[PDB]
Amino acid sequence: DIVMTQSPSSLSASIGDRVTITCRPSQNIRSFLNWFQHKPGKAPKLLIYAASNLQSGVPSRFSGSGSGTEFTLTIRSLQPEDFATYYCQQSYNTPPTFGQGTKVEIKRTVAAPSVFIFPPSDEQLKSGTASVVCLLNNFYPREAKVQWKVDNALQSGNSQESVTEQDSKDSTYSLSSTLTLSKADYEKHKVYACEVTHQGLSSPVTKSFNRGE
Amino acid sequence: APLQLGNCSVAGWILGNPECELLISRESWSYIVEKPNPENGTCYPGHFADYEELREQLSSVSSFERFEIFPKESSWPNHTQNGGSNSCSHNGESSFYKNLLWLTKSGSLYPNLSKSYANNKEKEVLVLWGVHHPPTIQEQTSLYVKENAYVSVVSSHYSRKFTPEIAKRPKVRDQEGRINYYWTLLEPGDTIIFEANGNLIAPRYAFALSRG
Amino acid sequence: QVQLEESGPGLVKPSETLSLTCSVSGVSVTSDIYYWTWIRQPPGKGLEWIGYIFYNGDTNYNPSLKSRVTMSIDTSKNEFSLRLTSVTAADTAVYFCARGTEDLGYCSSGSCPNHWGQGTLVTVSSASTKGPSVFPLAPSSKSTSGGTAALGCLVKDYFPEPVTVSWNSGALTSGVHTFPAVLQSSGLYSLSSVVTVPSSSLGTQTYICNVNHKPSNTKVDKRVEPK
Ligand SMILES: *[C@@H]1O[C@H](CO)[C@@H](O[C@@H]2O[C@H](CO)[C@@H](O)[C@H](O)[C@H]2NC(C)=O)[C@H](O)[C@H]1NC(C)=O
Ligand SMILES: *[C@@H]1O[C@H](CO)[C@@H](O)[C@H](O)[C@H]1NC(C)=O
Repeated sequence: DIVMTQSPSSLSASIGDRVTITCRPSQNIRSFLNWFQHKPGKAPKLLIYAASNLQSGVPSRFSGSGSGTEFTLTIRSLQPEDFATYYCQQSYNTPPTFGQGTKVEIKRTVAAPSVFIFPPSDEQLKSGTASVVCLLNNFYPREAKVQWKVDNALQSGNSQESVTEQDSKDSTYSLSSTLTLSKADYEKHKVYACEVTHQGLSSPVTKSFNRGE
Repeated sequence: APLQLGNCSVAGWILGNPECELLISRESWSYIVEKPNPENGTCYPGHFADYEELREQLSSVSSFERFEIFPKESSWPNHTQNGGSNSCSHNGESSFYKNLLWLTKSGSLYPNLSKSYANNKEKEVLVLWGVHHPPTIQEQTSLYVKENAYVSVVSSHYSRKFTPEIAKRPKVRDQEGRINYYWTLLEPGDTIIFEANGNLIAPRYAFALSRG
Repeated sequence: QVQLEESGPGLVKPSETLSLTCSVSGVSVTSDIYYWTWIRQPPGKGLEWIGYIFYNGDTNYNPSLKSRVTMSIDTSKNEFSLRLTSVTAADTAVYFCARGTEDLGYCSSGSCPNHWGQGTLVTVSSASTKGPSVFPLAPSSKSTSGGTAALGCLVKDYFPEPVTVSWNSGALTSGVHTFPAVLQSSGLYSLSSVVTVPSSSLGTQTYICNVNHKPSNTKVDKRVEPK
């Protein structure tokens, strides 16, 4: 019933920047407020306990402040490993409640993707399905355009993309575009090309192969 | 007239947080002036039992007198006094609450203790004490020798046994251990009995008072 | 010091009961000071507290789910558990077990879990489990840069999530990217794991992907050979 409202819901900042996250409960909770950090695939970690108490092992660049109906988590010198979602949580009333979370992304310099293409494996073709995979490795910013070209014909509706979460060390992103075709449709064409457009590339980069070579 | 606590909470004042010392003496008051978020209170982290009731019972006082119920120089011949804590610092040095005494082992033993006080005054006496809960068995033994200790506080209208529970609490003021605080009002003619073989934060100063 | 591990991820049929267990190491679950808790995160949503349990009999569950929730402690196995009856798709979530230390001066009773497990994904479906088919993404000329080559494994057609992927049994970590799964038209999931390596290592160093699909008790290793 105590609604925990965080502001902002997401932010992007450079390495060394000072980052502040605000949490406001729907009523006065005194200092019964904690801050959690949650990295992808990892266990949520208690950073700040009872509004202001830093926990063991947490770097001193994290600090908590506030009381009553306004609370602030501060990261004074943002590091790449600080990419995470941060939650405030009130411990004043049952049930304990969390904020909606604040996703902290890292601003870094433009990085061009290295592109690679992978034709379907013979084992997969032995089952009647051909998956062609185009890979974009370690790029920034996240925005990228990947266009499939089959015999110099722009494809649509037969590809799916996946994007990694921001890397905790180099703050880049990586991406996969997978073209899925039946082995029949795949054999009626020869040239399979992946065209990549990105701010880090002066001109579009194309990786291609010829079926059967 | 209101009682001005400045930057201190009722807890910091009543327990004697070292930073709450310049508070001027008062024998009477009505209404306690406390900031919404006082900076100096329970410097050593812990649960202050029945605090809101205590705050209410001390809201209006007609007579107030602090005395050394258990004088430091003569009451504890068999035990040592801890060096206190950085969480309770005064003037850049580690200290502790003025009204309480952190008893520790003397040599290779923390001897059993039994201390009693009879309310010789014709007023009620506010007695306060604490029970320490170390974060680790190593700290329990280092301070009290025994791994399993007890604290007993009994009067004609009060009787409670406290068992230390060793565990790491979330860090508060760099402390994972805790000191739980307790209190009772000793009516005139009654006797309070303190018994322990470890973990007792003993009373040093009590308060004879008339409520209302 | 303390370690908590949730039971394996998997499926629960709708209207049936979800059962999860948390294995605890380092402390006793009979301890009076510690409380044991469960929390959940539905996909694309935040965190929801389910409740806590003390060995002393003290329990509290979220009113949002009280009627459906039952928690318990197993002293013989040093574990605690959660049971949730009449599940619906709304119960599809990552479930986290956790421990807290009673600290009444700074927290309501049982309300500050400070040591969490990594979580287990529960999917509510009437569908069956399907293990994955793993295929190689082999290093070739279409995968070099000069001093760097890319290889990987295509993990296709599985249900439900999740799948974990390792390389050379954990010896290979740097340069690995295991992508989030995509849901296909068929309703099954698929993903790829890749790694960038020195091309000088190609003909000498062995590369194998270890794909674990716990919901089907399936573990599969694929060697990626240059070609
Ligand atoms: C009493 O309150 C003051 C704050 O008004 C405390 O001083 C702070 O102490 C913390 C921890 O040592 C420091 O990180 C701050 O920088 C201090 N601020 C100032 C202005 O000194 C003081 O520690 C408190 N003392 C007790 C015993 O409660
Ligand atoms: C309270 O603390 C402030 C410093 O923040 C100080 O200026 C003031 O004198 C203190 N008040 C009392 C009553 O000591």
